Amino acid sequence: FVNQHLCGSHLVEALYLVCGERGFFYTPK
Amino acid sequence: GIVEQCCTSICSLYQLENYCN
Repeated sequence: FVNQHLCGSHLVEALYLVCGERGFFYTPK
Repeated sequence: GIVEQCCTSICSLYQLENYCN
């Protein structure tokens, strides 16, 4: 799932799945 | 930042993990 173009909710979903209990920061700026 | 790396170009696990806490 990670090796593709990931935008918006698709990118946040990938961060959520990869980062698990660490969580993550989403900084589109 | 992440949009340039993963949305407008092809993402990678390596790059995604840079955004994990």
